[PDB]
Amino acid sequence: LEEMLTQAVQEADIEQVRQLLERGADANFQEEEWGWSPLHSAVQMDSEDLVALLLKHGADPCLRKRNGATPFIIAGITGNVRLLQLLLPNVEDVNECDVNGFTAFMEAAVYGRVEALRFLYENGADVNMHRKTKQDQERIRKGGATALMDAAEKGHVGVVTILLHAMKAEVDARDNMGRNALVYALLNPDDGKAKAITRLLLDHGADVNVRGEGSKTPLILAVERKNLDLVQMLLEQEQIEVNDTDREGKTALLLAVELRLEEIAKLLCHRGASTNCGDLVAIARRNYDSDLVKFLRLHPPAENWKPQSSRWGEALKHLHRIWRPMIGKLKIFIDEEYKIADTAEGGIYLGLYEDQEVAVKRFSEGSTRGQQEVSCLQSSRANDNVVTFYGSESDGSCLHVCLALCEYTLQEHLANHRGDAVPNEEDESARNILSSLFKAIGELHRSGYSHQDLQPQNILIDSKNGTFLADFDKSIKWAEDPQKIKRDLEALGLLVLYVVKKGDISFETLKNQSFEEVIQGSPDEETRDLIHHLFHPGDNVEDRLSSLLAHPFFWSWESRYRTLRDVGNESDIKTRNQNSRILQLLQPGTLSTSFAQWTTKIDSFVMEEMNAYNLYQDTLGDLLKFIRNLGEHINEQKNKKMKSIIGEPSQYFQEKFPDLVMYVYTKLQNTEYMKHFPKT
Amino acid sequence: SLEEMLTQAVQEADIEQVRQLLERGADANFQEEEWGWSPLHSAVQMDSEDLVALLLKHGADPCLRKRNGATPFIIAGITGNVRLLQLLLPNVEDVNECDVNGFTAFMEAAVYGRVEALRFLYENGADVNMHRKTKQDQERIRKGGATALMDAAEKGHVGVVTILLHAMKAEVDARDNMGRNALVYALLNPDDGKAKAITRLLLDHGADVNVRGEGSKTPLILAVERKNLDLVQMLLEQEQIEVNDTDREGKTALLLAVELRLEEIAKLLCHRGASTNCGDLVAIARRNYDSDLVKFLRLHNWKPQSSRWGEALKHLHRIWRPMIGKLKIFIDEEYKIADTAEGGIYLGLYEDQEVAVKRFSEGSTRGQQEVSCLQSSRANDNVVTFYGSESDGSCLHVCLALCEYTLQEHLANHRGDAVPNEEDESARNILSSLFKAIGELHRSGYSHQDLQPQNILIDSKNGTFLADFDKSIKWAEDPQKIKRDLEALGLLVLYVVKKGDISFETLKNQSFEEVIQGSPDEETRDLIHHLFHPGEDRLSSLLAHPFFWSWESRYRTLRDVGNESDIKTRNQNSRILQLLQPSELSTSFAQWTTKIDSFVMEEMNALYQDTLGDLLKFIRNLGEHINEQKNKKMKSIIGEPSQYFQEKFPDLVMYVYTKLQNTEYMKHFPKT
Ligand SMILES: Nc1ncnc2c1ncn2[C@@H]1O[C@H](COP(=O)(O)O[C@@H]2[C@H](O)[C@@H](COP(=O)(O)O[C@@H]3[C@H](O)[C@@H](COP(=O)(O)O)O[C@H]3n3cnc4c(N)ncnc43)O[C@H]2n2cnc3c(N)ncnc32)[C@@H](O)[C@H]1O
Ligand SMILES: Nc1ncnc2c1ncn2[C@@H]1O[C@H](COP(=O)(O)O[C@@H]2[C@H](O)[C@@H](COP(=O)(O)O[C@@H]3[C@H](O)[C@@H](COP(=O)(O)O)O[C@H]3n3cnc4c(N)ncnc43)O[C@H]2n2cnc3c(N)ncnc32)[C@@H](O)[C@H]1O
Ligand SMILES: CCCCOC(=O)c1ccc(O)cc1
Ligand SMILES: CCCCOC(=O)c1ccc(O)cc1
Repeated sequence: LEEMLTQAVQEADIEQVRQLLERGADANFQEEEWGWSPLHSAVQMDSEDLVALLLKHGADPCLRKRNGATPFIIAGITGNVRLLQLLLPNVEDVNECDVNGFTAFMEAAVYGRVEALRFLYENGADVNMHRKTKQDQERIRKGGATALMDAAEKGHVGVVTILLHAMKAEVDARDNMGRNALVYALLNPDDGKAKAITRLLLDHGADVNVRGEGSKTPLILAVERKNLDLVQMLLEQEQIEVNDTDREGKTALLLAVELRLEEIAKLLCHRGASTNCGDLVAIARRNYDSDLVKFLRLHPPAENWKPQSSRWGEALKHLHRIWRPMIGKLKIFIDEEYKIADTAEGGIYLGLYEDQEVAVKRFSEGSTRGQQEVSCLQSSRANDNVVTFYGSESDGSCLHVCLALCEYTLQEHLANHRGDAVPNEEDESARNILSSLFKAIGELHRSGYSHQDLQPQNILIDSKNGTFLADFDKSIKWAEDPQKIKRDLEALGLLVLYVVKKGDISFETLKNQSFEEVIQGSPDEETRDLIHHLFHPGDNVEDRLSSLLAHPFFWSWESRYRTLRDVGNESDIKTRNQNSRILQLLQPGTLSTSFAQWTTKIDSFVMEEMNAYNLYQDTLGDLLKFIRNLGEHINEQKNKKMKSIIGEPSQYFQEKFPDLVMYVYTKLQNTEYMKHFPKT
Repeated sequence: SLEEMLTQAVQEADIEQVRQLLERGADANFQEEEWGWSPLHSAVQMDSEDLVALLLKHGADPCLRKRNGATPFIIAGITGNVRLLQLLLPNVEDVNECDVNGFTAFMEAAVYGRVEALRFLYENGADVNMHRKTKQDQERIRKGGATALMDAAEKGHVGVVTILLHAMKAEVDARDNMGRNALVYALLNPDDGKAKAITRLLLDHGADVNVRGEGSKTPLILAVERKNLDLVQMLLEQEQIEVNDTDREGKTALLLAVELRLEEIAKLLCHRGASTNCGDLVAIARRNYDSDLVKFLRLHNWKPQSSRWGEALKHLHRIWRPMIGKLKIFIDEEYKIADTAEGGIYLGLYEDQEVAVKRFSEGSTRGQQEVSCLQSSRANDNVVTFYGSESDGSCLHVCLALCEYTLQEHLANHRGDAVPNEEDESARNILSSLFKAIGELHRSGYSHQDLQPQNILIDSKNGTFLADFDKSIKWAEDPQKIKRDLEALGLLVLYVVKKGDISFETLKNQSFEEVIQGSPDEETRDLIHHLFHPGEDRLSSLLAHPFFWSWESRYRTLRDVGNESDIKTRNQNSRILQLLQPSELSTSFAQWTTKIDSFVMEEMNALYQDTLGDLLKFIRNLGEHINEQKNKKMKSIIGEPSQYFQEKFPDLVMYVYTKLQNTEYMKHFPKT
């Protein structure tokens, strides 16, 4: 309303800029997003009188914006030379600069403003001055460039010629990296202008063995340019070092052959390039360049690269060996030897991404499934049980998403390890796989995605038994539809049974069972109870996966036995105090379980020495008291024939009483006696 | 050895030696099994009339395929020599035979600009209008499908384009499986002159100019992005071009015309009805310093996930800046998070994701191996996640996961959450994460070389991460420097147990004996001792040290040992009792019976003396009975039993652990 009123200095309606400071407006007010003044914005705009009128009323031409720039320094851009006259007698130093080191003179140069450049020249502008930025852009070797180097790279060949001859400029000045004006010139895409500037620079003495980005020489920048005349112009100078290399060990001539440039290559041999830094007749061969193989005849490397994968090892050693073009950071070969699996689109192949072994999922460049795989992958880099995502690269027609390379599918993994477990033993491996999937899906959901198609083909296991989620091309952002989360939790129900039964029941058999059949298929009570909570997670999913990680399904056998004994040691169970708080949680009001008359179901010998004191009753309390008492003494020397008949006590009590830990868990679940549960 | 010198003789163009070793029996159809090359293949590729004619005479058939499936006939389209093409034509069933990717002889005459071969194949039935038919793993990706014309277009072969459309039936507006016609192919040739000519021929034959391609670009949008005034003019001469069509990003031809600072392209796109409201365009000429374009336009929500850096990133998303590859960054103190030796650390947006950006000089040795180490750590869950690098030619930007706090800040922010002699569970969680992270780094072949609380990061969910790998080394080259990491870790163990109260530089200035005396407990001293005196993947095994045992777990282990039969029956020749009896210095629990509260000991004797065996039996017995009502005034004087026995006998857990460490009685340690 107030100072925003002289938005009118932008409308260039000067009667509204005249009048509305007539009522009072701070011509030096600076909007502080970027610090522009009316007097700044007038010179960028180039107006005789919008400038003169603000000058007319005390607006100072040296106030700086965020960039650090003056109305003088930006007046070097517009190139208007008595806009510079109207504010020349108001400038302390004609070589004032902005925060990045730019003087009025240096910016007449980058914008080709020739009349501006000579007016500032004979009023004391330093043509040779290097740019002085802040120290955080100096400890990375920026700054130090001259006016000459930006007249160079921007192609102002008119502005360049005047600097070397009329203005004394320093041709072989370097910037803080070491580049001279020369390398700036050969980064200009304009072929004509790049040719003219470099001939002007060279004949005044630019060092032609400087280096630039990539450690390339000027000659290597000419070759990668595919430009015949710069290669010959540069070699016309007889101190050129032909066999110099970039950071990657390639000489100019090696690239000359690689990129199928016959005559470019022919002159660098004719001028002393090395015929021995690589296999150069092999490269011209595979480039179908008959005339260049022909001439290269008339005038090896041992190999370490270890793949980390064992299954894919020998296929990836081979792909390291063969020559392939790069698709970005990615080396790939569509061939059946490197094929991992078939997709609806493109399949998945092996790969080398920045020399790391990867799996490559190939999508068509437009495909919706691809864009949906990538976004979800991008929200999951913090999810430790999602396959690591290295990055995408597209060849303009086909998108390659590159992922951490794994060894086996969950289904393959369960097959290869079906025989490692004694029939009569604890399945720790099932708990590990399934707990990783709970976390993986839990984190996926907190990140706002639902997978929508989990099944053992999408679950990956790597060289060290980690399990990973993969294949997110059917995923959805679930915020717009929060009840769709429930399909991930039914699939998890199916997978809990899939893994507990060790792969014996195919996943597709399960996908055709009703919920109630799969529950009956559960082998034990912990498992049936867990699956139930995955099929009925509530209109209240929230984060039901995290709490289930505390289910007794995930308790070891030692932990289960420990909890049963620790409850059994509470004071009121040993004294059989039925009005206690613990006994009223476990057995209030009067059956129907596997441990009613539990005294009946343990063998009569073991029952008799436990009555080395009335006696034990058909109480759940007394059965926990029992477990505690035998727990503390099963190993003592008087009781070796007890120990022999019980077997391992944890297994004994669980298989004789299948529902017991689930019952105790259920009764103590949200009570102080939770403290006896194992740590989660 | 017989067929191997036939091959190098055919590459040596030694035709008298190829004569000799063919009559001596060399299989002229032998194929090397890496790529499927035959002598007759190498003969056509090499362009030699005489090697070819000689092999043909000896049964070498032009139907053998290499790995790609290409025959010497198809390779003869590449060589372009038209008298090798005569000598193998009457030996091929089908002049449009193709390799696995769909390439015919005609089609390779087009990509290699071989006009004389191109018209020889045309007058023997070569199909000019054929699209490329590949295999299903290049087929379900809508790849392929290009014509001879689309290839001659992209390659700028101005001679071959004229003959296909005029002399040879070519179809100007044929599409490939992606939908591109020859037009978009033409406007990818970098040569401005040749791209200009191909475009005028395609246009005059009826090429549809409302194709879209790669990037959802229209031909007009690639004419602007090429910055070719004369190419934009040819396309607009046709009056059904859809000017106000846009690419995948909603950016229009004129929007791009203003952004990339070219006046005359913009002036001619307004005069033909481009939309002056597809963006705010006079602000764009404003920001690009063109006064002549401001003159002419006179005539006409995103949520960050970070909390500390939230409002700074809302601002950086708002403002305009150029991209360095995938990286949006602005160097200003408002976005500075921390300072490095070189370049500092800033916020950034990488493919519109939050990152911290470490800036190095493009040549720097340190920047280079922050990255080398970062790439070997993608599997390491406790190293900061690494997104990728981007260079602007002067300065390498490595972009990493953004975290909330340094360890030192995190210990400050939670310093008051703690009761004074609380069990410090959080110290165990931080430090075990650090053990896992440094353990994983070492297995990957790197040593950090400068661990310090400023390099340890804490994210929105109390996870800890290692960062700053610019002093790191591959440790093969000097395996004795890993010791620098394990000492830093010893220092960090004390630093975290002291809750941040002792500064890291103070610890770096203490000697080893001062750091040991500064440790508050026996578990902590022993752990630091082993980090300073280790033996190759020791970090994983130390995670089983009682330092990482909770207080209940330590009390549990003592009770479980205390319940062993020979400890309760005091059989001194048993195995357990003989491990527990070394020799050793004096401990706080020799004469442990004296050091208890005198009331408590008397009800426990319903013959305790000062063996370690008996004190574990003591632990075991009081463990199982301390909570019965008969012992309520005993329970009041001990308090919590784990704390009592640890505080009366500070060395007990460590002593038992040492005695049982590599024995069967390991079974009583908590599961780690
Ligand atoms: N009247 C106005 N009112 C209100 N707002 C306005 C007004 N006018 C413009 N705006 C808004 O301000 C925003 C930025 O304002 P600004 O132009 O003053 O500052 C730019 C940038 O912020 C600020 C820092 O930009 P950066 O982060 O990219 O940093 C730049 C680069 O990283 C480094 C290059 O040097 P080196 O390492 O190569 O040696 O220095 C900067 N730089 C490069 N060329 C420069 C140049 N000719 N002149 C000045 N600085 C240059 O400098 C301005 N700028 C950037 N490139 C420029 C270039 N080629 N030519 C002229 N100025 C340039 C604009 O976006 C716009 O929204
Ligand atoms: N005399 C010899 N003796 C022994 N070994 C030899 C000999 N000569 C060369 N070698 C070694 O053979 C190895 C593979 O070279 P090759 O020519 O046999 O097989 C190539 C590649 O492997 C194999 C697959 O390569 P690619 O996966 O990159 O797949 C390429 C592309 O993505 C796909 C479809 O392209 P498009 O339809 O989307 O346009 O086909 C390939 N292709 C592209 N241009 C082609 C063209 N003109 N003609 C035929 N195929 C072309 O096909 C050969 N090839 C590729 N590009 C070629 C091209 N422009 N011109 C000619 N042949 C090409 C070489 O590396 C070399 O080591
Ligand atoms: C059975 C071995 C499969 C290897 O496949 C992969 O590594 C892989 C990675 C990510 C995917 O989305 C699919 C497969
Ligand atoms: C206190 C929060 C710091 C956030 O900094 C980072 O995320 C970061 C990441 C990698 C580094 O090397 C430095 C900082």
